[PDB]
Amino acid sequence: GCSVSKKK
Amino acid sequence: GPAKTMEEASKRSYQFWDTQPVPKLGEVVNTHGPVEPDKDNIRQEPYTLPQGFTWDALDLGDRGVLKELYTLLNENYVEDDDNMFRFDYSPEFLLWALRPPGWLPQWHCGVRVVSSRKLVGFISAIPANIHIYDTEKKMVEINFLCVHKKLRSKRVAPVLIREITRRVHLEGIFQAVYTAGVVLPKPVGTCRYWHRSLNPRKLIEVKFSHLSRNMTMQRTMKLYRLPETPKTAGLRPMETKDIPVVHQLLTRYLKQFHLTPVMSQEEVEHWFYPQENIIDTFVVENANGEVTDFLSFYTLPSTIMNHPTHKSLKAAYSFYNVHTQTPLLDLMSDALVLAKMKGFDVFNALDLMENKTFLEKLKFGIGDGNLQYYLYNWKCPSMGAEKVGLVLQ
Ligand SMILES: CC(C)(COP(=O)(O)OP(=O)(O)OC[C@H]1O[C@@H](n2cnc3c(N)ncnc32)[C@H](O)[C@@H]1OP(=O)(O)O)[C@@H](O)C(=O)NCCC(=O)NCCS
Ligand SMILES: *C(=O)CCCCCCCCCCCCC
Repeated sequence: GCSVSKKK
Repeated sequence: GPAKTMEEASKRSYQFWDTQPVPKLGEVVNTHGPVEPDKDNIRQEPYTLPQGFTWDALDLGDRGVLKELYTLLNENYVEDDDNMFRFDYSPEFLLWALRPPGWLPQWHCGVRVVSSRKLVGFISAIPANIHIYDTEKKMVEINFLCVHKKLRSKRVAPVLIREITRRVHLEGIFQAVYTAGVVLPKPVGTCRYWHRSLNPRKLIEVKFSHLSRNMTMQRTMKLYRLPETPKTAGLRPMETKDIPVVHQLLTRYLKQFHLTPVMSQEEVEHWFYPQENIIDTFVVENANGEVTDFLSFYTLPSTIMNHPTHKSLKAAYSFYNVHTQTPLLDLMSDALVLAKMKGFDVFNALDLMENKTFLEKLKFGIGDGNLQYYLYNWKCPSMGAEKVGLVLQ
C-alpha cells in the first residue's frame, strides 16, 4: 500500500 | 506493532516475515536472484480464516461491490502517523488501479463476515513486467492490503498475504513488488514524500502544515503563489494519437533507473490516457508537431478526520515525468500550475528518479512519511532513491 505523509 | 524507522525496526522480531522468502533486515545482499526456487506444486485449498469469516473474490464491475470496497478503504485504510488524514480512493480510481491489462478476478481478494456479509478485509494483485538491475521478470504488484479496524491484531493480514501469494503462484508468477509506509524485511529502496503547498491557508487550518514560527500567513500565501497559466510552449492534454510516442518516450527514459516497469503500449494507454479526477497527462508538442516531453499526476484525496469544517484534502501525486527537450524544472513548474488550476490543495512527489533536482527549487517541503520499496523472493542490492523508477498508486 501507499503511505500518507504530511508536511514536516 | 509496526516500525516507521530503521531504529524501531532493528528492535523488532518479525514472526511472519521471518517465514517468507525475503532477506533479513540485518543482512546486506551481495547477489542477484530468487530467494527460493519456483514451486512446481501449489497448494490447491484457500488458507483457513478465523471462524465466521469467508473468502470472496470481488467483481468490481458490480457497482454495489465496488462501493463496498470503496467503503472498506474509506473507513479502514492507511492513515498518517498522527491519525489525522486517511486515503480516500474513489470508486473510479480503484477501477483504474485494479483493472489494468491482464487483471484477474481472483486477484481481487476479499474477506467477508459470514453472517452479515460485511466486507472486512482485502488485498489485490495486478500483473506487471518489472525491470530490476539487469533482469526483467513478470511479477505482480500487491496493493490495498486492508483489515477492518475491528478485525485487527488477529493475524488476518498474514492470511491475506499468504492467500494472495498462493493465488499468484497458481498463475506461475513467483516474484512481487510492493511498497509500505513501515519498515519490513527488507527494503530495496527508501523514498521520502515531499509536498508543494497550493492552498496553504487550508493546509495550515487542517494542520497538514504549520506556519513556520517566523513567517506570517500573508508571507506564506505569497511564498507559494503561482502563475495563472503554464509557460511551456505546446503543452496540451494527451490524446489517443500520442499513445505510441508516450510509450516510446517513457521506455527510453526509464532505462537510466534500476527498478522500473516495462509497459506495453496497451499498459501505457491504461496508465496515462487522461480520465477526469483520476489521471492527468499533458504532452509537449513542439513547433514541428513532435511530442518531446510529458508530465502526469494522479488524483488521490485524503479524508480529514474528525474536522468540523474541512472534510477532504485534494492531493495530486506526481506520476511519471519524461523530459527530452523541456527542462524537468520547467515541466514540473507547469504541473504545479495545472494542479492549482484544477483545484488541488497540495502537490505531492517522492524523492525518486530525478525529483531531487527540482524539489527544493520549486518550494516543496519534506514530509513525515516514508515510502519503502520491497521485492518478494528476489535478492539484490538496495539502491538510492534516485535509482527507483517505479510509482505505485
Ligand atoms: C496494515 C494492516 C493490514 C495490518 O493488519 P493487522 O490487523 O495489524 O494484522 P497483524 O498485525 O495481527 O499481523 C501481523 C503481521 O502482519 C505484518 N504487517 C503489518 N503491516 C503490514 C503491512 N503494511 N504490509 C505487510 N505486512 C504488514 C506485520 O509486520 C506482522 O508481520 P511480522 O510478525 O513479521 O512483523 C492493518 O493495520 C490495516 O489495515 N492498516 C490500514 C491500512 C494499511 O496500512 N495497509 C497496508 C499498507 S502497506
Ligand atoms: C500495500 O498494500 C502492500 C502490502 C504488501 C503485503 C505483502 C505482499 C507480499 C507479496 C505477496 C505476493 C507474492 C507473489 C509471488
